[PDB]
Amino acid sequence: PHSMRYFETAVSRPGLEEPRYISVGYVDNKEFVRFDSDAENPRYEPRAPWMEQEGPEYWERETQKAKGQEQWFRVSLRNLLGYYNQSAGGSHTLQQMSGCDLGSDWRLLRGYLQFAYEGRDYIALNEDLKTWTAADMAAQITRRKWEQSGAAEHYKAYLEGECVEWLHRYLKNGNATLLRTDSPKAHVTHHPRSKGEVTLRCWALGFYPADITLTWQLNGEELTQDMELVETRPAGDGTFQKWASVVVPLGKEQNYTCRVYHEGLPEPLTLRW
Amino acid sequence: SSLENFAAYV
Amino acid sequence: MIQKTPQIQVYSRHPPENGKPNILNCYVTQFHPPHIEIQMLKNGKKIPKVEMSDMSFSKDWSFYILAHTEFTPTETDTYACRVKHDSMAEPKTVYWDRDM
Repeated sequence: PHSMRYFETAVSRPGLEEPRYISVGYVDNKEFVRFDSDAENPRYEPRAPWMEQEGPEYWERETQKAKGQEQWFRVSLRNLLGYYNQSAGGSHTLQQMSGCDLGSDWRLLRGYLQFAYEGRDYIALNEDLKTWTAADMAAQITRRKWEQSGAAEHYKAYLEGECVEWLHRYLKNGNATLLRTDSPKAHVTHHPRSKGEVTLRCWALGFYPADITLTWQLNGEELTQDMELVETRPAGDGTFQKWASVVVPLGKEQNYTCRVYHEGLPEPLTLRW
Repeated sequence: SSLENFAAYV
Repeated sequence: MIQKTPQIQVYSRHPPENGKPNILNCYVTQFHPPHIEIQMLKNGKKIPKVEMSDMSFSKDWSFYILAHTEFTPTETDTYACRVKHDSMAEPKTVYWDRDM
C-alpha cells in the first residue's frame, strides 16, 4: 500500500505575470520534498532526513522541472480564465495531484493524475491511463483537446516508469524511517457535561503513522452513532493525536470501554475511566 | 522525482 | 464565489500541566481560497514568535496549515487562535480547551 504523490498548487496574483507555485512531494503520506516560488531562492528542498542522501545534481534537476511547471500552470490559469469568462482582477487556483501506488505484491497498483480549479475537480486521468474524466463543461474542452494531442501517453509513461523507479528508491533509503511506528499512548478522561450525565474522552497521543481507529463499547456493542470523534491532528513533532468521547449517565461510566487499534499495537488496547 | 506536464496546457 | 470555511482545532502537543512549558497548536483545515491569516493569543494579546508550518492541501483539495508557539498553561491565563479567512464576514476566535 506504499505510494508517492506530488501536490502542486498555483495561485494567480492579480496584476502580476507570475503565479505563486508550490509543489510538495510525499512518500507514504510523509512530506519529503518541497518547492516554493515565494522563497528568496526557489528550489526543491529536503523535508525528511533520508533525502540528504541525494546529491546536488538531484536538487538542481528537480528545481529545473519546477520552473517548467510554473510556466505550465501560468498558461493554464490564463486559459481557465477564458473558459469560465472570469476577470483577472481576482485570484484563482489550479491544483494537481499525481503519483503512483504499490500493491501488496510490490507491483504498480495504480497511477494518479487529477486537476482542480478553484478547489473543485476539473479533469482526471482514468485508471486505464488512457482516458480522461471531465467534471464540467469547461473541462470537457480540455478533455477533447488532450485526446487529440495524445497527452495521456505522456502521463502514463511517467506514472508507470519514473514514478515507480523513485518510489522504490525512496522506500529503500527511508526504510528505517517510513516503515517505523510509534504506537499510541492512551488514557481516558472524565468531564462534567450536563445534569446526571458526564463525558468520557478516550485519547490517543504521539502515534505514527496517522492511521488509527478508536471505538467505544457498551454491553458488548460499539457506540457507532453515539460517539464524537475529532479529526486526526498533528502533534507537531511527526506524530499524531485523536480522541473519541461519549456522554454517559453519571454513575455508569464503568459500563463503557474504549478500544484503540493501531498498526503499532499487535493487540488492541482496552481502557476505561 | 517530480513529473513534468505534457506540452498541452488546460 | 467558491468558498469553504476553515475548521479549527486548538490544542497542546503534550498533556497540559499548569506551570509546565508546552507547545500550543492551532490546526486549521478544510479551507479555500488558500490565503489565510492566523494569530494565536494569550489573554487576548498576540503571542510573539508564533511559528507557521508551510501550507499544503488534502485529498479533497482543501488546504491546511499548522500554527504553533511555546506556552505555559496556567489556571487563569486564556489562550486562543483567531482566524481571518474570506469565507467568514469577520475573524473567528477559538479558545483553547484543555479537555479537547
